[PDB]
Amino acid sequence: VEAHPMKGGDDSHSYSQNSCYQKGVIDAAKAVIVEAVNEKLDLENNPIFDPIKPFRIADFGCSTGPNTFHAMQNIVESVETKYKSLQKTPEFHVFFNDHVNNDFNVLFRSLPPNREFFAAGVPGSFYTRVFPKNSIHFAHCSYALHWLSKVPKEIQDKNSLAYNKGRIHYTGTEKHVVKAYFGQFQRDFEGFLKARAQEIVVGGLMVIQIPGLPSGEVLFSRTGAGLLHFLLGTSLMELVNKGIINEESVDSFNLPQYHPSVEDLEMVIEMNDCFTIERVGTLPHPMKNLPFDVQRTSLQVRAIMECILTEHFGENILDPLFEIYTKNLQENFHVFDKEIRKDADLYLVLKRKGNLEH
Amino acid sequence: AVEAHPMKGGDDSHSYSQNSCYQKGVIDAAKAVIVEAVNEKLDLENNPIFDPIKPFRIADFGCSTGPNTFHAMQNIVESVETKYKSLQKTPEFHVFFNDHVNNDFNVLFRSLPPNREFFAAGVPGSFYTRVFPKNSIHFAHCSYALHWLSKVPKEIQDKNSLAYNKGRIHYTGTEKHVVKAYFGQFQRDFEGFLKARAQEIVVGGLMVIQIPGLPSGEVLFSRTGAGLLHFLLGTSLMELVNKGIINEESVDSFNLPQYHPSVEDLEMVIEMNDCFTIERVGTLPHPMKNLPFDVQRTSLQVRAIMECILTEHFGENILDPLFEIYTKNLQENFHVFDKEIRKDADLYLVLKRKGN
Ligand SMILES: C[C@@H]1[C@H]2[C@H](O[C@@H]3O[C@H](CO)[C@@H](O)[C@H](O)[C@H]3O)OC=C(C(=O)O)[C@H]2C[C@@H]1O
Ligand SMILES: Nc1ncnc2c1ncn2[C@@H]1O[C@H](CSCC[C@H](N)C(=O)O)[C@@H](O)[C@H]1O
Ligand SMILES: Nc1ncnc2c1ncn2[C@@H]1O[C@H](CSCC[C@H](N)C(=O)O)[C@@H](O)[C@H]1O
Repeated sequence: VEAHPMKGGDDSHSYSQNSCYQKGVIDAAKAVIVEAVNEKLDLENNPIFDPIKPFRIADFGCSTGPNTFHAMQNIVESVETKYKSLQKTPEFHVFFNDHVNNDFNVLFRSLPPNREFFAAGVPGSFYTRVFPKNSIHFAHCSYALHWLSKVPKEIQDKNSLAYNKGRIHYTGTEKHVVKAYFGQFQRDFEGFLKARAQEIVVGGLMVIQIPGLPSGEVLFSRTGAGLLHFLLGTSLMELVNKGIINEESVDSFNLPQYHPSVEDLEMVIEMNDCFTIERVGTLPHPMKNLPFDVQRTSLQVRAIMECILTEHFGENILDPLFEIYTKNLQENFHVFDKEIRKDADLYLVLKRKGNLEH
Repeated sequence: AVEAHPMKGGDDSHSYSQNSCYQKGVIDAAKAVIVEAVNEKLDLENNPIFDPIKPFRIADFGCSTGPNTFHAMQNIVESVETKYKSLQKTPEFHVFFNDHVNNDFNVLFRSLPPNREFFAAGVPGSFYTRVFPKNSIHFAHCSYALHWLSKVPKEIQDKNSLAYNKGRIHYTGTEKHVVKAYFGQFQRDFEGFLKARAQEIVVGGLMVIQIPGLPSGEVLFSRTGAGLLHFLLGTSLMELVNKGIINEESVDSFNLPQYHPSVEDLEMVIEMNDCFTIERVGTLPHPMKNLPFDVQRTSLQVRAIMECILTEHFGENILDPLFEIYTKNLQENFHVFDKEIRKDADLYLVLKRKGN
């Protein structure tokens, strides 16, 4: 399965309380949800959405909260509002999906007590089927689909054209490595869409928010995620040159992520042919005109990468890794604060096609 | 509201998952009941309510952490699947695992069988409340959970009442005021459970219940294994009082929120609720009936069940001294458990949700 969930407690080092960026994405996304419900959720006279049956909502890659709760409440409230305009009130059933090793204990223990929906947790890779056919009316996936199901094996192979020596991700400049990652993304995202097309009802909506490439931009390294990753690699190599880890440990380490362009996403979706694209765009993120926060960014990265870094390098690498990291962020403060593209959060609104619609 | 006392989490040698073999035997014995219930009472053929275009939805109420809940759910899926095949249908299955919010769903999820043929979801919440949309469950299951009350009866906590449960932590059956208080709480809780389930289960849907109870013809709960295990847990606590390790008031004020009903107790609540018919009822033949009493495993079984509620009231420093004494007392009562106790205390029900 090759699963890497986020740091799962409720304390200072947990995802719950180092996921403020991904929350701003949700906050700006509320408008996206509301507009998609009002313009594209066809409730009226439509037995697919018969309010005598429950309205079922699923979050794919929900993590441990609070972001997933804000997102789900946004959807429940927008949908409940439209039904109200039709003098109906269905029950809501909300499903929280993540990897089997996600901390569902923490999630369940922090469910809003005030909630007006029934809740369930659904353990399993969203690159597989996790629901019966035709059961989901509204699907949501925010900041999860850039995670691949695995590192492309050819970049781990010393003898491959695509061997990713001396780096932990891609920048856009090495043709063979980028091709390997993009190839893996095509397969994973197609598997996601295939599973969702079976699970989502005809006319059902799916909203996706994903770290991507800003339009026109060809170099992932000129995004914020891209430079952060590049510096993580250079920070690891400094631990190498000090002798604290060997060079093989870094050569063999790679991030299982791809950050697609809008054109990349559109290609896979159109080929899959089960969803219509109702809208694509970018999310203006709320913290955009604040100054770059060197310290807090270094913490957000650690809370994301801790497990995968530990599992490969061991616990004892973290504290000295990220003190080097923070240092490299500071030397690059200008770039992060005034040069890098702020607009790399992409969103898509999809609608599941009818069975007689090609 | 909710006073939740889940079983010991994790998957190590002290966990519920490694110390719940007796509860597994109950499910193993009930497999025959499920098969017969499906074959004779689940009206699949040409019934729009069980339209295999939709999934067949199964819920386990009080599932804990595995593996017992997986065995029960596999048994239900296999029997229902078999019957559908005889009608040349092949529905998908959606299996819901319900327990308290503080249950260890992490352990449960991480130990789900890889080769299952059902979609799975965990549902956190007290089963004395609604936890599913109305009219959505086709088959409900509940094994060794419904003897857990929503709370201790207030009467037995009241120093002014003859029901005040001084120097004891449960009932043996000789104290009529205490027994009446627990039975009262049980009618209220079990009624609330049936009410919520009637809203959730489809017309003709089944509910299968296994519960520790009062054996046929028996009046004294202390004549069951559970009853004697509780009696001796009380006396072990009073030994800690005597040794100055806990004060007497802490035992006086502590009580187990449990009631172990007779069949007649169960029938009375079900008849008054009036939403289910009793299709089958009886006592299970437990597969461990003829094995020798195991002192160490039984002590560990009880700790796995009780550690949370004991810790909340007495503090964790009490646990090891308490179960050192408990183990000694189980050993002193070896022959009673081995040969004298009634072992026919596993009751079952097959209920079917009524029309109108
Ligand atoms: C000590 C009892 C335990 C019970 O013990 C069993 O109770 C049955 C019924 O009396 C006996 O036959 C058997 O010997 C004994 O192991 O096993 C399962 C319980 C639970 O799941 O909460 C608890 C309930 C009660 O706390
Ligand atoms: N294949 C997969 N199946 C299920 N969850 C996955 C997954 N790949 C990544 N994830 C999950 O996606 C989450 C990304 S963190 C994002 C969490 C949340 N949606 C938010 O907006 O803040 C993690 O919890 C991770 O475990
Ligand atoms: N009100 C309630 N709501 C949900 N679960 C409850 C409950 N009261 C007790 N339980 C759960 O019921 C379980 C009883 S132990 C039985 C576990 C499992 N059915 C088996 O056969 O082994 C515990 O996990 C306990 O937490």
